[PDB]
Amino acid sequence: KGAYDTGTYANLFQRSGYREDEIKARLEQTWNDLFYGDEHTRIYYPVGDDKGYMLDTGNDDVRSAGMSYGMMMAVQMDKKHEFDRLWNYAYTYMQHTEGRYKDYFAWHCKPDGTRLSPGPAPDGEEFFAMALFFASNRWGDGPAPYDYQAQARKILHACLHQGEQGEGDPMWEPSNRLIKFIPELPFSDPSYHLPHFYELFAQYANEQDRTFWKEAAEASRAYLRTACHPVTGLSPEYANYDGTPAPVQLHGDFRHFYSDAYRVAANVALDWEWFRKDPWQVQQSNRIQAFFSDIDVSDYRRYTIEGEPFNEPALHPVGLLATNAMASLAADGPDADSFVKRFWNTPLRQGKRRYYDNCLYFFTMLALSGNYRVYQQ
Repeated sequence: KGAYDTGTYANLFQRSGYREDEIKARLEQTWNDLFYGDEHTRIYYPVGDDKGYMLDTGNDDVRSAGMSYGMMMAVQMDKKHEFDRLWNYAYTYMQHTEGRYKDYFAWHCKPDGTRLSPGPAPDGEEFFAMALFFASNRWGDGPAPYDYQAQARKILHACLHQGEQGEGDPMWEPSNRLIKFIPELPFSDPSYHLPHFYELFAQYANEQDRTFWKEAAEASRAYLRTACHPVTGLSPEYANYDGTPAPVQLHGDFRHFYSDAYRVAANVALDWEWFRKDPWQVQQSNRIQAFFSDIDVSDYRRYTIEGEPFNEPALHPVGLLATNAMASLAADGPDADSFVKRFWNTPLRQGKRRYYDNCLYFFTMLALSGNYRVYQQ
């Protein structure tokens, strides 16, 4: 049975031999460096009395995915103040109050809150909704905008019914129950697929949508089986609804294993840890760890999903090690302990490109200490 049914979370740091005190301190020190660390390490920045943002340091903006990432880290760590500062910023500056994107969030803005593009990212919305459901269960609803449950339900309403409310489109294709790359375009991004979160949406969302979310969870597990390479285990950044890599886009070639697709291995690992529903998840985890066992973090590259390496180095190599180590939740092969130990001796990234590395790093630190949990009731 999964951790959702048993209430028991795998502490793989402790299984690998590390002491419970070493682990709780490492995790408290990983939070302290990210939220209150120095200029070269921190990614969280407080604003006024009641707002804060997660800075994408590489791109010098604030992204709906980062905000929603920060809000999940905060509710997992029982840090309501940082959560509420992040949620106020997202609510205040990013959420649309009218138009084709009503109740969606602008995917990026300037740190002062100036929208740079109204284009939303389903990535962000599904994470805002899961963190807000968790905040409600851990802390309980206050006045708007901190009526966490109603905020979560209103986002997931828009995600399924935007088309009916006017000239907009939903973030799930109703025919196949699959999340889209953006509302307007007929393909997907495998790293956006979170069957584990849809399971909990099927419990906590508006009653009329709960049957849909259950089918979406079932549908996303099937999808990831068609999207992930059967030999190497690598997925493309953008894929078609049939799981083949999506055509080259005007903004770039997303058919290869890069930044976006790293989150897949971690997404698969946590669904297995929570729900134990698809045994394929174990072999998928075994495959990606098997693929990367012989490769140094500093030698990580772009790869075709066929394992063909490019000359180009990975932009976020600590992010990729983090997601490979997270796959140890599902993997039971000969490389699982190596990745847990490797991860433990990897510090936080510093510098200009540290944002994505350090987010993925932290979710792995949570999950490998047994601290990425479902908060119920």
